[PDB]
Amino acid sequence: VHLTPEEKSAVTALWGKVNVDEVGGEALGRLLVVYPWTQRFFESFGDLSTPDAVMGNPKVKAHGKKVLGAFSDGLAHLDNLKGTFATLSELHCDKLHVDPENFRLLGNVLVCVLAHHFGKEFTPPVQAAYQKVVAGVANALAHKYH
Amino acid sequence: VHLTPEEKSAVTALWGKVNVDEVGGEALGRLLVVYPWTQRFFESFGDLSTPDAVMGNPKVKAHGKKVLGAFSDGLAHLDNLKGTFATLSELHCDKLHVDPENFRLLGNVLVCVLAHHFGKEFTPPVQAAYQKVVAGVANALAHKYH
Amino acid sequence: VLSPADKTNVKAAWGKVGAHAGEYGAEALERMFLSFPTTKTYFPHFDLSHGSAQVKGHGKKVADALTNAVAHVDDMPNALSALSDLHAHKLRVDPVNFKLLSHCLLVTLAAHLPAEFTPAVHASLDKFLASVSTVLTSKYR
Amino acid sequence: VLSPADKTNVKAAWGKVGAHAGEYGAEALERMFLSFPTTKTYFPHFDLSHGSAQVKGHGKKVADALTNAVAHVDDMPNALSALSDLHAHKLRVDPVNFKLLSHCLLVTLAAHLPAEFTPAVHASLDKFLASVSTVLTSKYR
Ligand code: HEM
Ligand code: HEM
Ligand code: HNI
Ligand code: HNI
Repeated sequence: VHLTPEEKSAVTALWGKVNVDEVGGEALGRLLVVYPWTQRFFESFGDLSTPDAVMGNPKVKAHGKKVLGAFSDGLAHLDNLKGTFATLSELHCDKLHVDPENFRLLGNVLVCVLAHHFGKEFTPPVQAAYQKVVAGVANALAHKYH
Repeated sequence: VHLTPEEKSAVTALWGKVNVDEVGGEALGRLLVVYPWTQRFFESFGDLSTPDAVMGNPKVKAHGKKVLGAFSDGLAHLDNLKGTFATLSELHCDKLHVDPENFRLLGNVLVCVLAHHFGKEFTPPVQAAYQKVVAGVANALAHKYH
Repeated sequence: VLSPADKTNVKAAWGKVGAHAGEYGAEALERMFLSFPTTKTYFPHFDLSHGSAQVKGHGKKVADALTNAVAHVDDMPNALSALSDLHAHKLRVDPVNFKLLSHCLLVTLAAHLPAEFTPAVHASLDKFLASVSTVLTSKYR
Repeated sequence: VLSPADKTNVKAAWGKVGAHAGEYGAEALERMFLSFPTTKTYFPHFDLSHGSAQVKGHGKKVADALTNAVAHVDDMPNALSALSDLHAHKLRVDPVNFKLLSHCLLVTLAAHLPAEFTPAVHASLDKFLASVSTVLTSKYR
């Protein structure tokens, strides 16, 4: 996980334009629609029965805000993602029993959401930088599993 | 990267009993038999037309020995696999054009070869330590790709 | 696709396993949980202690499903249909984990079939386990 | 399996891509080479830099293959038969790379289809690209 200077500023510039609450609800919702087995962790969230039921689900949206909020906070620590996400890694392993493949899938959905939102501004070099970020974040969240 | 003292001693103890010639030939040969697309790097090795041809091929046997010799040397650097494999990483990327997925396949075949040879002695804990090693080695060989 | 030669190899190798299947299923689970600890995220409700009777019971179920698939190797989509439903809709195990159990089953077979685990048989078994995995993930979305 | 809704969604989305299919193919390749540099190992003979004429030309080929798959969405194993043979036997591209290009294709479509790339349509496109990838890796062994 090594971003270049121009990649680091590209990530930061793009993220300044991101509504984190919105993008988080959208990314979590898309995860549950595109990969519906990921719904398995969210029985308590209520109606997940159709794409609209998932996307507009108020609990899905609320959870997406907290998930992407933690992601966003992590972007200030790109040289220490393992440290940054250690307690969350431990939590998702020991308490929540979330297979870390879910972090990888969410990363890829998030990349799709950024592309959808930003259009041509989400250039191949900007994508490449975000692919490093999302892989690094998923690896960090996976790192304390045991 | 986090091999524990107990894992380390498990790895080293088993390895002291390994015939690197036999195991190397068997692992590379099985890679080419079980995942035959990996033969793409080895047209110069001559006859790879049947499982028997692959296994008995002097060039497969020699390369298998060489590869597992470098793997074996790597076991002296368990806490810095990335450092020790950095040169070979660049080589396989830039000179050899070898997709690092090949390293992952070879690691899993090597695990099968060790189980086949050692039988009951290749216990679940010994396997798990070796899984950490082959993952670490594959990751180290992938690390300098660009 | 599993070739007629694959099917020959699989049937003979599984024939040799015979009544050890149940034991080997449990061993492959134990191997999976140790080697690939993320797989334990699907079993937080299990007792994973050493010698766990729950794990042993489960290994038998896994093995019995494999024995059935071998017996119906020409029609695995139908043989494994209810099981496919169960994984897709109830268990919702990420597809990525099937390769991990498959590898652990292969390792288990290798450790118990010194004579029979030839390169060609290894290839066929790997294909067979991947084919089982394919059927079991066919209804996920 | 692609559902009726999936095929409606894929046909409608690829319909909107329209004459841009070749451009998007090339864009997806560039995205793949930049984001996943291990995929470059399969193209050592190519110019892989931005604005590459080889990449532009190859993007058209990939796009045309996708257009053909869409036209034959109920018989992809046959429509893509020759291409599957080419990847399995002549190119021998490791199967893991197909998910990398599929993702890059999805990202490219997302970047060009603001109204069309809904969650339902995203899901259908992902399933479609996975199915094409499955066909293309079906003859490897
Ligand atoms: C070769 C592939 C597999 C086979 C043949 C298989 C077979 C089975 C069988 C026969 C059952 C019992 C079904 C019943 O009670 O009706 C089962 C349940 C289950 N399987 Fe799978 N399975 C496979 C892969 C996996 C993988 C890779 C995982 C996760 C790592 C998994 C997780 C589970 C879980 C969590 C249950 C339910 C356990 C319980 O609470 O009773 N399976 N499987
Ligand atoms: C959606 C998935 C894919 C589609 C639809 C596709 C389609 C095609 C097509 C139409 C061709 C030209 C065939 C011909 O010359 O007749 C081709 C060639 C080729 N593809 Fe694939 N492809 C896919 C995935 C991949 C991936 C993932 C890789 C490696 C990362 C790859 C590597 C290659 C290579 C190396 C060639 C030969 C290029 C040359 O030297 O001329 N393909 N592909
Ligand atoms: C699909 C599964 C899944 C994914 C992909 C995911 C991905 C992520 C990522 C990835 C970028 C981050 C930073 C992250 C952060 C968080 N998750 Ni995750 N989580 C997941 C399933 C959960 C579950 C389940 C909870 C608890 C929800 C609840 O019901 O309270 C959770 C709770 C959290 C919490 C709150 C912790 C607490 O309750 O103390 C944070 C913060 N997370 N999760
Ligand atoms: C399937 C392909 C493939 C895999 C899995 C693989 C896996 C590995 C692993 C994994 C544990 C190690 C440690 C390793 C070590 C080596 N490889 Ni790899 N190599 C591979 C394809 C090659 C090729 C191709 C060559 C050149 C062969 C030749 O003889 O020209 C090679 C050359 C080498 C050399 C010789 C370098 C030199 O010229 O000085 C070493 C050492 N390696 N290779």
